[PDB]
Amino acid sequence: NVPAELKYSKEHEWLRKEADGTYTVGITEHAQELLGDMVFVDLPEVGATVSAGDDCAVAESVKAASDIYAPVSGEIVAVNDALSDSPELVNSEPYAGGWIFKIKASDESELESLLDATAYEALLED
Amino acid sequence: AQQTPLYEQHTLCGARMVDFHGWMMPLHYGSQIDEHHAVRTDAGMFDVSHMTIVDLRGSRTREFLRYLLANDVAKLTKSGKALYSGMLNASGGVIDNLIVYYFTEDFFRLVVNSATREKDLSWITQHAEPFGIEITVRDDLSMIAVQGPNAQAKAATLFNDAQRQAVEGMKPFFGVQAGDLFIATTGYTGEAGYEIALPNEKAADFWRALVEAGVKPCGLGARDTLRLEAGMNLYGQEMDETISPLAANMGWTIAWEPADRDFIGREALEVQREHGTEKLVGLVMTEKGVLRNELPVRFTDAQGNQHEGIITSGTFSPTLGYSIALARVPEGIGETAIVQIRNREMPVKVTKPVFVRNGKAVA
Repeated sequence: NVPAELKYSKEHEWLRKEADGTYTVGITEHAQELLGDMVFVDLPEVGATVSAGDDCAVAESVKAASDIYAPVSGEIVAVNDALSDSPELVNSEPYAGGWIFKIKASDESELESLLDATAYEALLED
Repeated sequence: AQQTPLYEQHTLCGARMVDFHGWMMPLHYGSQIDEHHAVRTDAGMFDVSHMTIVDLRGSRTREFLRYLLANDVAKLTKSGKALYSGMLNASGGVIDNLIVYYFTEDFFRLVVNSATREKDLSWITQHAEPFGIEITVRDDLSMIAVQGPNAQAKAATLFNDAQRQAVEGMKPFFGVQAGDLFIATTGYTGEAGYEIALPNEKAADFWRALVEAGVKPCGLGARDTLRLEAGMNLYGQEMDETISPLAANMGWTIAWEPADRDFIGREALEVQREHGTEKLVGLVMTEKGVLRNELPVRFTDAQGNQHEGIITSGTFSPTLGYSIALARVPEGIGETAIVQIRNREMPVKVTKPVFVRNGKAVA
């Protein structure tokens, strides 16, 4: 529910640092629970520059459209095209096949302010 | 908010509870999509204990109902037969859509929705009085709907021998009391199944037995997707007191013949039908996206002239794999329309107001 090794955001997203320095981003187990079954996702353009807090993707459930926010500032270097065909991966694999996009972070101070597994568990605890 | 006798059973089954018209009810139990698939392909069940069951008794029951309702209960000639009918005001607007069962000449039963309970009970007791009807509100009963191609066989695993005998080969739209179970071949999904009403104190254990019989718990999310695919109306959305049944695809439930049966609203409805009305149609959006309630529906006629209707209910259809909607529209619409979804004009196909029959897409 909260993989030990990921970093987390307050908008209920995780970030996994990759070998090449980029970050894979998705929504957490908590977030997908609250969304319910996903039926479409609208992904950003590869190459888009975002600021932390920009609404840059949309998860659509049977009930509602729900905005997904950039957790850090940077450039979108990849998006998860499997989601066009299998959007339910966001629900069944929110830390695995349900990843949403990958980002080249442009600001180290944002990265240093993201929650570790423990500090995320405590944001739920609340 | 109030809760049914099943509230604890729903929590043990993993319900996500929401407030629904002052009732805590399961929105789903994990996956509304999977829940919809269970009803389409096997068996799913829904707590419908927030519906109100009204028993009516007395020698003028039939006569009363022939005046109260816009369908004609004189069509119920076999014991336990049910029909769907609107119940209209004097202006011909819809007060509710309800089901009614005939048991004997002097005993009928109505089932009414949760959201319209108090308005319907006042309208019924106001109008029944001069007919001398004994009216019983059965809040002592809960009710479970079990729906899908394996629903009747799974539920019938819980029946005793007399109960199985009572429902053997029962056709759609019948209900029969068999011990403490009232078993009816009705539903809100497009599928076969039962709605089973039983005493409140028996309902938790019956739900438990149905789970164990392989019937999946299904919540409000799937109840909406299933009913909407099946082209079934939701009061407040497809109709309300301002809307004629003729403009909510309820024309088929108006029993115009015999002409000499007056019923509340019939005069106004005859006048409406002569002036013509708007009509409820289906919309299918095959492009990516989801149709939502109250969106404008626009089309341009043969002459260059624009007309506008409105979505009454939209959703994503898991059986179709496309969004669908029911929409009330001017007469004159052709085969396609446009619906405005957040600043963009999405084309849609206009179809009959039903999308799935027998687990199969109807196009």
